[PDB]
Amino acid sequence: ALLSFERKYRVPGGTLVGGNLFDFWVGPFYVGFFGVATFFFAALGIILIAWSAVLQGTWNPQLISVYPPALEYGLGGAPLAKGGLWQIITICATGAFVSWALREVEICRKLGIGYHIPFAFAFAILAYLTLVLFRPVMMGAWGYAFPYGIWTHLDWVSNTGYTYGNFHYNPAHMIAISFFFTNALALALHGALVLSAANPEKGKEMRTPDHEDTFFRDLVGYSIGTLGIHRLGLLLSLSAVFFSALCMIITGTIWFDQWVDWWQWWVKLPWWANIPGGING
Amino acid sequence: FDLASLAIYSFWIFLAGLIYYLQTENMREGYPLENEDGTPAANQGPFPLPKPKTFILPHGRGTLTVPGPESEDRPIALARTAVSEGFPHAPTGDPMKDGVGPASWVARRDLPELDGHGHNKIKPMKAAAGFHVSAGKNPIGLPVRGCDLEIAGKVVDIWVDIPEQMARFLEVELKDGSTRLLPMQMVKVQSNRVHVNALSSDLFAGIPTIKSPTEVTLLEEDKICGYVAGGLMYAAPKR
Amino acid sequence: AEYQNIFSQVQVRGPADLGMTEDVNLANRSGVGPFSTLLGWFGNAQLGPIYLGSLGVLSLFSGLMWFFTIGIWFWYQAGWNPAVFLRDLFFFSLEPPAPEYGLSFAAPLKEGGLWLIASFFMFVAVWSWWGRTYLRAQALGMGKHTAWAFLSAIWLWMVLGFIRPILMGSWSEAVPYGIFSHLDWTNNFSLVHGNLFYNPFHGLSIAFLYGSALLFAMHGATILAVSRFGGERELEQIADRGTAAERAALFWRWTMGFNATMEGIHRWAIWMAVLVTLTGGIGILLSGTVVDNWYVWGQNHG
Ligand code: BCL
Ligand code: BCL
Ligand SMILES: CC[C@H]1c2cc3[nH]c4c(c3C)C(=O)[C@H](C(=O)OC)c4c3nc(cc4[nH]c(cc(n2)[C@@H]1C)c(C(C)=O)c4C)[C@@H](C)[C@@H]3CCC(=O)OC/C=C(\C)CCC[C@H](C)CCC[C@H](C)CCCC(C)C
Ligand SMILES: CC[C@H]1c2cc3[nH]c4c(c3C)C(=O)[C@H](C(=O)OC)c4c3nc(cc4[nH]c(cc(n2)[C@@H]1C)c(C(C)=O)c4C)[C@@H](C)[C@@H]3CCC(=O)OC/C=C(\C)CCC[C@H](C)CCC[C@H](C)CCCC(C)C
Ligand SMILES: COC1=C(OC)C(=O)C(C/C=C(\C)CC/C=C(\C)CC/C=C(\C)CC/C=C(\C)CC/C=C(/C)CC/C=C(\C)CC/C=C(/C)CC/C=C(/C)CC/C=C(\C)CCC=C(C)C)=C(C)C1=O
Ligand SMILES: COC1=C(OC)C(=O)C(C/C=C(\C)CC/C=C(\C)CC/C=C(\C)CC/C=C(\C)CC/C=C(\C)CC/C=C(\C)CC/C=C(/C)CC/C=C(/C)CC/C=C(\C)CCC=C(C)C)=C(C)C1=O
Ligand SMILES: COC(C)(C)C/C=C/C(C)=C/C=C/C(C)=C/C=C/C(C)=C/C=C\C=C(C)\C=C\C=C(/C)CC/C=C(\C)CCC=C(C)C
Ligand SMILES: CCCCCCCCCCCC[N+](C)(C)[O-]
Ligand SMILES: CCCCCCCCCCCC[N+](C)(C)[O-]
Ligand SMILES: CCCCCCCCCCCC[N+](C)(C)[O-]
Ligand SMILES: CCCCCCCCCCCC[N+](C)(C)[O-]
Ligand SMILES: CCCCCCCCCCCC[N+](C)(C)[O-]
Ligand SMILES: CCCCCCCCCCCC[N+](C)(C)[O-]
Ligand SMILES: CCCC[C@H](O)[C@H](O)CO
Ligand SMILES: [Cl-]
Ligand SMILES: [Fe+3]
Ligand SMILES: [K+]
Ligand SMILES: [K+]
Repeated sequence: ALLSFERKYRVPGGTLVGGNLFDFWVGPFYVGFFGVATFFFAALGIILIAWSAVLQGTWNPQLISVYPPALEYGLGGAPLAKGGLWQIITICATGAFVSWALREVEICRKLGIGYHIPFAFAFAILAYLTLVLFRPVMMGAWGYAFPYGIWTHLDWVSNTGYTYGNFHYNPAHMIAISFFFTNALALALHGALVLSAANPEKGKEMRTPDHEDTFFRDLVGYSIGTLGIHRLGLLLSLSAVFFSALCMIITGTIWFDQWVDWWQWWVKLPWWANIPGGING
Repeated sequence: FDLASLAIYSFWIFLAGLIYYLQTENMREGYPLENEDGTPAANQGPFPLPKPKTFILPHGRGTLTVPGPESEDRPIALARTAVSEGFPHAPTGDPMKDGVGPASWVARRDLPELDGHGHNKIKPMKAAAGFHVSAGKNPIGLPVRGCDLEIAGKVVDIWVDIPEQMARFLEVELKDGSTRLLPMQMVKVQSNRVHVNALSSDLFAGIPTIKSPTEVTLLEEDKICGYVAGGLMYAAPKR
Repeated sequence: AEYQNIFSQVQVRGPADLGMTEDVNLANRSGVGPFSTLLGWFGNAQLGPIYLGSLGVLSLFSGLMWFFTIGIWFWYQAGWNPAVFLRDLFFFSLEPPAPEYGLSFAAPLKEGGLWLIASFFMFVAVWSWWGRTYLRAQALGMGKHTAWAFLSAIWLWMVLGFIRPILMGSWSEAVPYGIFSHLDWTNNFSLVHGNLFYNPFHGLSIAFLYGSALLFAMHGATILAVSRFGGERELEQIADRGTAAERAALFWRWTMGFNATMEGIHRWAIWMAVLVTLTGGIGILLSGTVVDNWYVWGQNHG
């Protein structure tokens, strides 16, 4: 079935691979060569998770967990039941995500729109890969990656973070969190502002973007404007994920001690290092 | 008992209701779903259409009530390429001219968007009192080049959003002395030219023209923007 | 190359926009500030005017008093030494009363009293600012979505510094004013309650936080992607759907099988955001009051 206005857009064209061969839809979904690739990778991955489930002895989705090879395997391959499935499943995941992005590109091409969406998605993919590929490779073992389990992955987060003390002290992590909190603030404000203009007081005419600028100028002395706010959301989100990947790629590689101690470079600057008073004298 | 268990159970009931509500609010346009021939689809999904809401439009423009009867309100020059659902529909003529595919336009109202004071929101800069270029390369005067690397015209003004103070279109004069509007988002202002990847020089003539030289209607904007974006797919041939 | 509309190529400027009047008392609006060409590459160049009535003055005064109360305490801790002040800036902290003081206001200034004074000023600043968000919208005839959204943030703040400490029976439970010290508080809060990863409202708060970045990345990207069709003129796309809104919908329909509308994406947006702090405040409020240990709790529930 189609949206009422959809048919006019369902023209041939825009594919990156295969010409017309996979240029079609299943229901609402566009297929494309990358729809087929996504299906193959996702399916194989899911099948291999199920086999891992069988080798672990459970079907409970809150218990199924696929762990990377132990640290002793380094960056080699491991027997399938002892990290190899994780390795193949990670190949499937990466294949599925990149395929999903490229399918998104084929959709943008058919629709005549910018490529901003899959470009944004690529930041998420690169954060994933920082955790499962780049960081482990720099650290010298697949076993530094996170396991694929709903709860066991949180175990990895807590264990990894406390390896460096309170992870809050990672300065890149502080920036990342600030972007995440700022992004949610901006999302709440943006959704609120547009709804407050589109749904004004009872019986009143819809407001205009002029009213939106006015409201913000009145409240804080500045309005970023209707184009700006979308630029801003996109930047805040992607900056958050860039600084997340950054905060982890430096952890265990260039800095591997307690993060709290990083801050001593500042306290110990010679012009004030020895001055009495304060918390540090 | 447990108050935390009550809270988490309650929250999940709440969230299910919230998602149901949000999905139905998002069916205020485009539904009911249709077959490829425009008749109503047999399967509409498990979410029903929401009760209608009415937006009161400013400046005597009336109301919008949604959901309501959906109609394209324009001919669509496409035909099936298969004997079953789910395949592309091929243009029956020139898709740029007919406005299908990525060249598509919507039958918006053939009046200009107005600001909060009821004045036209988008005006040529020459008619916008006090407006001027304030930073960046001023495009007025520059030749305009298409993807065939040939010059199609010259920039004779910028059309500005008055309330949001922003460049929205370039007005480009063609060899015959007429002008067209190009979306700012589809042009690249360089030191010695403005380059337009989407169109080859010989497609500038066919950009939909505006009915009045100092204003642009939402319908006209949609035809102009659609045609220009459609060039990315269709400027192709050549020769 | 292809222009992506992340920064503008050409800026235009006209007379300062003094804004819509509606029922606003214009006597309380400032003149305009300066225009910033730097800002103008990314958003609007114009600074000001700002509205400042009696409530806004009270709110700024009170907020400044909060900041300066913490700040003078910092100077005090610095032994009034500017070099030490900069050196140890993130280590200073204005801390609440010790537990033995309960909820009384009898702690000496240097042992909790100043924390209470500062907190009092913060309470007035934030709630008067809340009042502003409501009244500024009202004066323009707008709905009150911002004031309602802001109240979700206010809920977590209030739980942290006011409701939970009162329910626990002491101000010692509240958050100190300091950069490192409030991070140390957060870590300790989790350790003491059995690891917040086991608190289902924390996991939800994280799903919404991450989800807010997913969604604003989706939505910002989408609107920029259809800006070549006027996509960011969202109010008029709501009133008179155009090919921007149709291409946006269909990108997502074709990608993931369903889509939004130009108005409704803003409802998904406002809820994804507010649910961060709504679920978060519930999770914190139950901690120690109803649930001492989330690991333990999760062994008997879910
Ligand atoms: C005790 C634990 C430590 C700690 C240790 C760590 C560790 C360890 C890490 C973080 C990371 C992060 N932490 Mg920290 N952190 C702590 C305290 C906090 C606090 C807080 C309030 O106290 C906050 C706000 C944060 C915030 C953050 C973020 C900056 C960052 C997580 C987001 C991210 O990477 O996204 C990036 C997004 C992704 C990885 C998602 C990728 C999605 C992929 C591409 C697509 C998936 C598709 C899916 C399979 C589809 C399924 C089917 C469909 C749904 C149908 N931490 C404490 C102190 N923190 C992480 C980080 O920065 O990672 C890079 C990280 O590894
Ligand atoms: C070791 C640390 C513990 C932990 C301890 C805590 C604690 C403790 C808390 C959180 C909370 C949260 N944590 Mg945790 N957290 C951990 C691990 C993580 C990880 C991770 C990847 O490991 C992540 C992603 C998170 C993520 C999150 C967030 C979802 C949530 C905060 C939402 C928010 O917006 O707050 C930010 C928003 C606010 C604080 C609202 C502020 C609003 C007020 C009104 C603003 C006033 C402004 C003021 C006047 C100043 C004005 C200045 C201006 C310039 C004018 N945590 C580990 C397990 N986490 C919070 C929560 O809700 O938990 C349930 C919380 O209390
Ligand atoms: C860069 C900023 C943020 C971002 C952006 C973003 N995400 C996106 C997009 C964008 C712009 C999309 O276009 C795309 C989309 O289609 O969204 C609807 C997407 C997407 N973000 C998603 C999820 C997601 N994004 C997240 C984060 C973020 N996404 C960032 C914060 C997170 C987290 C944890 O924060 C998650 C879970 C998906 C909804 C969607 C991608 C869909 C996709 O890739 O589909 C193809 C793949 C499959 C259908 C399944 C693959 C199955 C695997 C082969 C096996 C499983 C392996 C997996 C590693 C196991 C993990 C277990 C866990 C318990 C740890
Ligand atoms: C719903 C979830 C999210 C959210 C929502 C939200 N926040 C909001 C709103 C909404 C909807 C508003 O309407 C309101 C607002 O007005 O935004 C513009 C607000 C707000 N959220 C704010 C902060 C904030 N929000 C946060 C978080 C969030 N807010 C969530 C993620 C956070 C954190 C920690 O994540 C912070 C710090 C404020 C910008 C604003 C509320 C302002 C307020 O109450 O102000 C009273 C204080 C004053 C009037 C003056 C204070 C003075 C300064 C402390 C000193 C400045 C003096 C000096 C000369 C300059 C120094 C600057 C340095 C501090 C850098
Ligand atoms: C319909 O269309 C729409 C419009 O058009 C009509 C609009 O116009 C608008 C309106 C929109 C706007 C007006 C724009 C709003 C702006 C934002 C949401 C934020 C923009 C912010 C940024 C671009 C940058 C933020 C920076 C980040 C994330 C990196 C910072 C990293 C850090 C680690 C911060 C660390 C700070 C420290 C350590 C403090 C320094 C030390 C001290 C001792 C002083 C601390 C002081 C305090 C008072 C403590 C509290 C401190 C805070 C809160 C610090 C502030 C934090 C920052 C990160 C700056 C909307 C919504 C809209 O919809
Ligand atoms: C202003 O504007 C805007 C809009 O609009 C106006 C919008 O809308 C949106 C979008 C935003 C929303 C709608 C808001 C809600 C969104 C969120 C809260 C974000 C989070 C979203 C979700 C969690 C939903 C996630 C859903 C996903 C990722 C999709 C679900 C996916 C599947 C089931 C995968 C299916 C797809 C595939 C596999 C790719 C290709 C498709 C195929 C059908 C492949 C087929 C190929 C084959 C070879 C099939 C062969 C079959 C065989 C052999 C047999 C089958 C066997 C089986 C076992 C099945 C935004 C931002 C916006 O700003
Ligand atoms: C150059 O130096 C000067 C002095 C000029 C300026 C410098 C100032 C400085 C250095 C300021 C530093 C400020 C800092 C670092 C502030 C950090 C603040 C943080 C991180 C705060 C974090 C969390 C706070 C919370 C959650 C507070 C909640 C508080 C409330 C809910 C208030 C509750 C109210 C109470 C307890 C009072 C009750 C009394 C009545 C009557 C209701
Ligand atoms: C090594 C240099 C990397 C630069 C850092 C990138 C930060 C986040 C990028 C977001 C850019 C897109 N945006 C949102 C501005 O439009
Ligand atoms: C985490 C939030 C995910 C919410 C997803 C719910 C959306 C389902 C909508 C599908 C219906 C589309 N349809 C068939 C009516 O066209
Ligand atoms: C959220 C961003 C805050 C930006 C604050 C900008 C305030 C500028 C107000 C202009 C005041 C001009 N005046 C009155 C001093 O002449
Ligand atoms: C300590 C500051 C006090 C909070 C400020 C109160 C303003 C709330 C505005 C609500 C007004 C409602 N109504 C219908 C009378 O307009
Ligand atoms: C308005 C969008 C609604 C999005 C819904 C997202 C649900 C995420 C699932 C997280 C489960 C967390 N936990 C521990 C409570 O089970
Ligand atoms: C967190 C789980 C999110 C899953 C939502 C998946 C999107 C559903 C798409 C439904 C459209 C399928 N259709 C048209 C045949 O109904
Ligand atoms: C008492 C509950 C045990 C749960 C059970 O052992 C798991 O589902 C194993 O898959
Ligand atoms: Cl709502
Ligand atoms: Fe928007
Ligand atoms: K002029
Ligand atoms: K405990």
